[PDB]
Amino acid sequence: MLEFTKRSLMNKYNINERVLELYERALNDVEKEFKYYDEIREYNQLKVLKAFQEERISESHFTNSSGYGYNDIGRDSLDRVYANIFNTESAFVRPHFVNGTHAIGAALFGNLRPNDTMMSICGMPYDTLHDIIGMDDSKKVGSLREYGVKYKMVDLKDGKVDINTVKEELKKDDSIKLIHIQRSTGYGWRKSLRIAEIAEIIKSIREVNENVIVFVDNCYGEFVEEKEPTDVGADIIAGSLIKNIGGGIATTGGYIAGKEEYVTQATFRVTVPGIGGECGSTFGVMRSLYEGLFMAPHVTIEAVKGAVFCARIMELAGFDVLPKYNDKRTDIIQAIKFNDEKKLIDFIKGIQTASPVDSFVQCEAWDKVIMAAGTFVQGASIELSADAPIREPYIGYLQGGLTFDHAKLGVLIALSKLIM
Amino acid sequence: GMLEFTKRSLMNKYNINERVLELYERALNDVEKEFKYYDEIREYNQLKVLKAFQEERISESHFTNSSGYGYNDIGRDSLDRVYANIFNTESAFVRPHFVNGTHAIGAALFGNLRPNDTMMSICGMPYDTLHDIIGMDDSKKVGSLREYGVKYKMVDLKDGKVDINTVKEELKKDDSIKLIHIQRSTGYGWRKSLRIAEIAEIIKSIREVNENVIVFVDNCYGEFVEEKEPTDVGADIIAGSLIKNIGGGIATTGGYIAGKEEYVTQATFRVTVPGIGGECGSTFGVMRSLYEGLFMAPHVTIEAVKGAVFCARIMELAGFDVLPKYNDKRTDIIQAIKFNDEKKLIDFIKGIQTASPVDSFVQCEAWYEDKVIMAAGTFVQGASIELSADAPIREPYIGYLQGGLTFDHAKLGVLIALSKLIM
Amino acid sequence: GMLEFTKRSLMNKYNINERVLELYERALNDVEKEFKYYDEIREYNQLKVLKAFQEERISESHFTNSSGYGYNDIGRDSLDRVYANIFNTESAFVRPHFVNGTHAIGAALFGNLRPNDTMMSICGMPYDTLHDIIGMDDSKKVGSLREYGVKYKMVDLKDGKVDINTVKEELKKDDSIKLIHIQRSTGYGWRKSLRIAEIAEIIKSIREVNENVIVFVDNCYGEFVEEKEPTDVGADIIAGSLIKNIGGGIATTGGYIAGKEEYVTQATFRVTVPGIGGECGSTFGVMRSLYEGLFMAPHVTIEAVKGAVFCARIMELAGFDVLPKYNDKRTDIIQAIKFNDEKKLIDFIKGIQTASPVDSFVQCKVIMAAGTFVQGASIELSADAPIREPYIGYLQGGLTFDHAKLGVLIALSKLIM
Amino acid sequence: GMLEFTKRSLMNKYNINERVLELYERALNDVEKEFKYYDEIREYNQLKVLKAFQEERISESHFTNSSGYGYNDIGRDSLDRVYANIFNTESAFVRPHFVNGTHAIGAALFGNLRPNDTMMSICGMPYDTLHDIIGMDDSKKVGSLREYGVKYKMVDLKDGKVDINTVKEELKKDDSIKLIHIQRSTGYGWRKSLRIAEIAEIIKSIREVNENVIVFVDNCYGEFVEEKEPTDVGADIIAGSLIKNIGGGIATTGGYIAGKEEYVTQATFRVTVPGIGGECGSTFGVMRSLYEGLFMAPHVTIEAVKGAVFCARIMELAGFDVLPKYNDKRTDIIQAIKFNDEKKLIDFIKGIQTASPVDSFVQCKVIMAAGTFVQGASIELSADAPIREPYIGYLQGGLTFDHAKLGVLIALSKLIM
Ligand code: NA
Ligand code: NA
Ligand code: NA
Ligand code: NA
Repeated sequence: MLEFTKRSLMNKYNINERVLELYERALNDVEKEFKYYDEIREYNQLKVLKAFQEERISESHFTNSSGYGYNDIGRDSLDRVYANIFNTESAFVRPHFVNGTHAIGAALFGNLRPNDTMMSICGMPYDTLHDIIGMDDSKKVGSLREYGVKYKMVDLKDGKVDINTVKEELKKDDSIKLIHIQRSTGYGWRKSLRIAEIAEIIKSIREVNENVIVFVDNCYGEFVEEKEPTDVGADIIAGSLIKNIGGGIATTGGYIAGKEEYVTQATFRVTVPGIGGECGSTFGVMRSLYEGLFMAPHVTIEAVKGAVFCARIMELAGFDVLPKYNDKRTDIIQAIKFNDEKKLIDFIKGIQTASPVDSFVQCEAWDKVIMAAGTFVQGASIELSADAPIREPYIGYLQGGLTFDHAKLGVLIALSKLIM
Repeated sequence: GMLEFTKRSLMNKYNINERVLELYERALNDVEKEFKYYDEIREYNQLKVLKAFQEERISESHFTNSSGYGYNDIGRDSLDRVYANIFNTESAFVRPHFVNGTHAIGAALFGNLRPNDTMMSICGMPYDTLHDIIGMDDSKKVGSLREYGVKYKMVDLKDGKVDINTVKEELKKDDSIKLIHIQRSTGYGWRKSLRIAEIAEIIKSIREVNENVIVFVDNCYGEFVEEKEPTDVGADIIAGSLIKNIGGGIATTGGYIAGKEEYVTQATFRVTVPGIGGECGSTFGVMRSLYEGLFMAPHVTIEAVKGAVFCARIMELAGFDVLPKYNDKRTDIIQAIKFNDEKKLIDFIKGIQTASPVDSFVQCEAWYEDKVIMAAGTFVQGASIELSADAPIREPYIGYLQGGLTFDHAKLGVLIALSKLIM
Repeated sequence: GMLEFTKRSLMNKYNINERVLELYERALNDVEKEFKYYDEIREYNQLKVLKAFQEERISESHFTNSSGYGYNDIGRDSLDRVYANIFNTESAFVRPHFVNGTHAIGAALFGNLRPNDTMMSICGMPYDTLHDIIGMDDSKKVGSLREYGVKYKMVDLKDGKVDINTVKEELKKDDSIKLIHIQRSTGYGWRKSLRIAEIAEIIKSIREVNENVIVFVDNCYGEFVEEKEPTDVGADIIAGSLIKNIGGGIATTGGYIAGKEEYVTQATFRVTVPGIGGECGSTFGVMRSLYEGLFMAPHVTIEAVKGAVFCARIMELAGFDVLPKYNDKRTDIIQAIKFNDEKKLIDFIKGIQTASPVDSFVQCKVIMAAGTFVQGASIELSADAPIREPYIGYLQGGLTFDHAKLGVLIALSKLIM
Repeated sequence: GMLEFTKRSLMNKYNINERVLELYERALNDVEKEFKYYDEIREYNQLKVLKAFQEERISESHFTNSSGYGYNDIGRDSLDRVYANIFNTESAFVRPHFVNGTHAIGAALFGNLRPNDTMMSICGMPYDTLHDIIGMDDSKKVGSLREYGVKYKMVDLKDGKVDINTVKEELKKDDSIKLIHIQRSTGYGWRKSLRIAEIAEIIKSIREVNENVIVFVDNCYGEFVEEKEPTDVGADIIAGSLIKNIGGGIATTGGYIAGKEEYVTQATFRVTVPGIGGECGSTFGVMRSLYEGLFMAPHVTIEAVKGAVFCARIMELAGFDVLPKYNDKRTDIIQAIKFNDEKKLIDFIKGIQTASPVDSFVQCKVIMAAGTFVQGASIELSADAPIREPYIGYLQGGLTFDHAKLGVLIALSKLIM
């Protein structure tokens, strides 16, 4: 570390000698893990490079479509590039999705009908999916439930997917048509599901039912591993372009990838029956989406490095963390158990102060939920960010970092508010 | 008093002949009183829009450039308030995210219907693009209303008019009818589009038996053609395309839904998802163009109306049955011409393409049980407030002309097209 | 005529009074023949623009989204060819990179002048924004023509007209005179703008003595107001702003230079740099709006002209001196009104701001109304005035005649009852 | 620890061979300490950018969408401030209006020169693109400095170094010398680019003789490669391109000028016009991308530096002469390789094209690989070479080190096995 970097961190940010010694130890400790992620990153960069070349991407795919957007070659080729990367029959990538929940919800709705049953098998889903499902019948929101779609949820057993109950439900209920698997844990204290764990779960599903649609919410997992859920038997997946796969450059949108049958059904929900993905001009965003995809394998691993570094420094400082720095990652999220409300809030506020945009904004608990979100793209979580519900045992979630230098610095700034 | 240089260019470059120029002079004189009538309406509508801008205090800060989630895009949210004011509705939902007007119409229907509910169309067969929304072919799996348990009834016209007595009989008999669908603009037929005063009476009749059924009007092509909109005469919810009238020729994509807050809000959950609705959705930097387009819409709409009315008269002077007639007061921007001959139809449509500023050199081909042909040489792909024309190829070979960013363009296009049929 | 609900809304919202509404009905009737005349010109110009589009085979592929160097931006390069066709010139250079019209004008001048050359303005004192380009304050270091050794001469008007005999005497005497500057639109004065036929005669006189001197015309506010442009009557080079007439109210920034290839090319080296010229310059995805703007320009321009003409008549009927009169055939979109009272001027201009769709609530030495979609776009309804005797105000623009008309009624109602 | 499937894919898709893979493992190990060194600089620069953003209080409101004149575009004005903070200068002028880096350099030059002034280049012959700006071909009329009466002196290098004693002698004898031109990055030559410490000494020597002469540094390709910039060691004004380092691979066009307010302001009058300068100029909605690109610039620049250093070592290990050597600390992102053979040169450059994500299939006197997202952006993996003895090729860029690395492997496999 240059003398001038250290002087500046101490004077400008009040980073103290205690935190700097933790920093030196943590950075040395994560070196072998980091070399492991570099190998994945290189494979993934090549994977993406190959897809671009096989689709013959050129300046002409950087379209500026208008109106109906009939024959937007840029738009249609990107879908082909995503299908190739995910090893799927089809893909549907659009700026029109307002967030990742929109993509997930469209995949769900598109592939469900009255009297079908949807079954989540990783316990309670992410809060934003509750209205899509219809978990509150005092509200009229056009949920699955309101359209006659039944819902089953399998709690985790011994902290793992209760695969024996999943199989028994499949044997006993012919109306189950789609199983929902969530790759990234939300607000809990449980490790996100690795690709090999998804692979086994699907292997067990197929022993019982070869037809049920297996859907995986892939948000935050893209390019973290050398494979995606589609490589291990997922029929359809969805995610958000302002997380990993947009490389920090995409300004909005989402994707759905998988079997043509299922992707196509989702598209009729995203637009309307009879139109699907055949119309939809793209506002001039195609170059950003392409460049973002190309930079995604790299930026994803900057973020993963940030998470692994955070896990180790916080563990050394005395905090319980999940996952541990040497637990191989499947997503970019890092959880830290503060066990103290003030420590939680001080930490999150620290991340905001480490942010390039709105660094001066004082984070307020809006159970209330506090967030650091000083990013170029509003809501992008590939950029350094953090959030947490305010409740015992005061776990915070950190994710993102356009560069590891930024993530690292953020953590140093934040930890410096908690220990000296 | 066409300038000598204009006449020379038209005759030399476009092979417009003296017979056509004589029809032009007569037609222009014949439609002058009609044009003055539309100017009165335009003035009113221009003022209605200006007041809506000023009441919402539109400023430069509404010309947003939102990203990501688009949480608190003040431009977007204020445009919704401006449209709600113009249409005299509780709410509105205007977004570039709609891929076409069919999407906006579909979202309004899906959002406000549930399994075991019945939707009822009362103006006969809907526009072709709605057939999959409804679910008219049970051999296709397209996620239609029918596939979601929504029943469908359709009331044929009787003696060319909405059969208001059968509509009432259906409402008395069928408790499950939750939404009535009115299409303002006729599609491919030989029937005048429904005027606002006609819609008013239809609704007044519905309200004699049932004050709760949702009255939905597909308002495509009708915005600013009259001094009132369907929402001013009892419509609960309306939908349209921003690349037709209301975009002023400047909007590059999108749609709108307007009406009662309850029904607009339900539509938003179909457009995005339950729980989000219109709370998320950045707008790609399009807001300035949508506002400016709205401001210019009353004007541009009436340029297209004038083109339709002038077309009606001149083709009639040439011997053709047209609909509506030049002096039938309009409710939309569409003009139909019965060519009664396949070649004449095709030649006319190709001539429209050749009169266009974009893709003028493209040779239109007959590209449903019948082939369709289209002239679509426009700055915005598929925009029909720009001069365009289309037709299914079937007897008696009716063609449909609409649009014109300026009346001069529309007029020139008709002369060019007509000079391919008569000499 | 005006619908009852329009009348009521105007009265209730803007306190438009009966006197003003009676003047409206008279003025509108009075200007109808003039309006028919402008419609003939509009029709011709619309056709000539359409023909230029068709001749360049404009297609959706011209709606470019170029990046970096912008090598081979076909939309860019075709628009230049479409303008050159419209203006009947060898070349044109149309770019969003010009920050305003003064930038385009400046580039045309700098590009075609060298040290020891003399520029001569022949319509008296140029618009204030050109003063630094010329270099009229020797206490400022601004990179002016004077700082680069370019001499300047300015011929005053004589009896209100261009002093053509002095122009010719100067040309006979001073062989360093390389460029003559003509300003089509009058600025802040009380003098009618120069019509195309007046420009034709001036250039014919110049050409009696000298066929080599560059004749440059600042064409701002003039585009599509007549059926000809200065390039049709002997101008070697012209320049203007895309946020005035020729952008059709759609263009968001930029400018143009049109004329002989030799002079347009020299201009381009000043806009970028020697050896690059117009060969580089990506265009930010603005191409579709520039093409559409151009297509709608003949129409929008005439809406603004009607607004001026209607304004001239109603204000004359209300008792004010106006220039030009409603029946003086126009060459630009500007209308001047001599208020002879500071408070009447200010109230008028504040009225125009309250009639505006954007920033209608914003409060407003030089006073300005500028509540527009595009910042500083003067094809949109706007007005301005320096605060000095005899308190002349300048109105210009109107995306639609209805908007311009409504604004004049709102503003006039603040002055008379 | 290259994964087995990475290896198989490289061999099977690109015919990468075992010899090249063996050299890869060696070279990667050999450059590790150099890489750790660049990570220290990257961390420092990352922090210095972050501080600049925070000191200017960058917010979502800086992500402007200005129109027309662009008066008070706060995103635009704040970015100038951020740049000025980063470069430790009084002022900066950052605009998408620059068509390339040459435009920015040319404007800084023209803006600060007047007739009878002399410009002196002190690093030998400038980059070819500057020749018309200076005016080196008296048979062309291109608006060059020469055509505006600006004299030119050029001091040849002596024994490969800046001839500082000649520079001082010139300054002592020629009072008309107003600006000194230093080029940081070597062009198409075989000489190491000038390090910041070398620039510091040059300026220190200049200041022993003349405290007033303007010292201009063309900074292209050098941003964020060292922990200081030329403005930190005495430069009065610098210029560069936003589609090179400082755009972070995200900027789609534009350039920057930074330095003393006096000199930057004079440059702005050349970029637009006298009296306007940088006060007008809307920015087409590009602001977010320029801010994010700047934030990512320290990182992306070092990825490109790593690519160059890795290239240097692997190519050295393969038997080629390279400049600089892998262990010569860098000042820019360029790597030169002397092929001593026309075909090897061409084959190498064709390889780089085949490794590109955009236009990878496009076929390619000066040969170039340029399969990039932003047209002409040299921060992305690219290569070029004039075809002349001794067949030196120039490699630069890489949005990620993995990309640069894979490109060198693909290209090198075409030459050895
Ligand atoms: Na694949
Ligand atoms: Na209202
Ligand atoms: Na011409
Ligand atoms: Na500083």
